[PDB]
Amino acid sequence: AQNPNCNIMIFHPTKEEFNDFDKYIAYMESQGAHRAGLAKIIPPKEWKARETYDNISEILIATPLQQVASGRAGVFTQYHKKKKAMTVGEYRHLANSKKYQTPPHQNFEDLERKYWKNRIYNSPIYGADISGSLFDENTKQWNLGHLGTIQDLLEKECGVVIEGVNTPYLYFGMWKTTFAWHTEDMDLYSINYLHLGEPKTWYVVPPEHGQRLERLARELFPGSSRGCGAFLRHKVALISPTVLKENGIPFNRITQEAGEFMVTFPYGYHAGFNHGFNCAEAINFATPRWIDYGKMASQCSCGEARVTFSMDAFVRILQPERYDLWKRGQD
Ligand SMILES: O=C(O)CNC(=O)C(=O)O
Ligand SMILES: [Mg+2]
Ligand code: NI
Ligand SMILES: [Zn+2]
Repeated sequence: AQNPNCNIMIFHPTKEEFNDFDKYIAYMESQGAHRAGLAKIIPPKEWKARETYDNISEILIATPLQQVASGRAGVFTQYHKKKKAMTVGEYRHLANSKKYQTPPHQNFEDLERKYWKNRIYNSPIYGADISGSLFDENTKQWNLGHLGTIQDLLEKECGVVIEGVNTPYLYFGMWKTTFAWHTEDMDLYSINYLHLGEPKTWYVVPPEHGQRLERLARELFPGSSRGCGAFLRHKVALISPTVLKENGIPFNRITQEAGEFMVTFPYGYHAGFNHGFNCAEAINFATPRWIDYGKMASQCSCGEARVTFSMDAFVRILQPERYDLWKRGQD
C-alpha cells in the first residue's frame, strides 16, 4: 500500500503533466496522496494563474465576516458576525492596520504558536465564499473556473442527468482568520489556489481516521453534539494540534504559500488559519472514486448547515433514504 503512514505529499508536475487535470489527480492517488486527506501541488515554473494582481482592489466583499470565538485557547467555536460591505482595497488596508496585522515573529512555527495561544482573544474579519474567479480566461491548465462539473461527473458515472452548477469562490483573509474543522459538502474533493499574499496553514486528519476526530469532537463539544448528529457540518469548531496530540488523533500539518495548490480528498477533515492578508480561490470537484464517499456522507438535518442549491440533487440521487429528512432541514 502506498503512503501507509498517511503523510501529506508534495507534487511538482512538469508543464506536460499539468495539461490533464483528471489524469494528474489519478496519478497522485496512485502514489497514495489521498491517504493524507490533503496534498500540495507546486505548478511548473512556466505556469501562471494570471498576469498581475495589480487591479483587484475594486472587487466587493459584500458581507465581511467577523469571526468571534468562544471557549478555551485550544478548544473553541467561532460564530460569524456580518459586517458592512467593503472593497478588497479597503479590506487589505484593514488587514494591515495595527489592530489586525500579523505580529512580529521568527518563522512559521513561531507564528503557529502565537496563533493557538492568542486566537480566541481577537476577532479577525474574513471575506469568505465570494462567487468569482481570478484565473485569466486564457489560462488553460488548472484553471479552477474551467473544471469538469460534479453534475457531469455524476452523469458520466451513474447515467443520471441532474440540475445544478458549481463555480469557484474567492476568500480574502487576514491574520488569524480561521477555517473550522470540516470535510466538504457530500465529502467532495476541494482544490484551493493561493493567489496572493501571506501563507495559509492547514491541519488534516487522514480519511481512514476521520471518525476518531468525530468522536473527540463529540466529547469536546457535548451540547453541539446533542443538537446535531453531524455538527461539524456547521463549520464552527476548532481543536488545536496540542489537543489532538493529547487525545491521540492522527493528523498532519503543512503551510501553503502564494502560487501553490492544495487538494483535499474525500472525507479528509481539515482546518487552518491565514498568516496575514491573502487571497485564495477554491472549488469542489469529483472523480469516479468520490461516488462511494458521496453515498456514505453524513448530513446535517438540524437546519444549521444550510448549503448550496446543487447539493439537493446529490442527496436525492446518492442518498434517497435520507433525502426527505435532509430537505426538511433545508426548509
Ligand atoms: O481557505 C479557506 O478558508 C477554507 N478552504 C477550504 O476549506 C478548502 O479549500 O477546502
Ligand atoms: Mg478590481
Ligand atoms: Ni474545505
Ligand atoms: Zn446540524
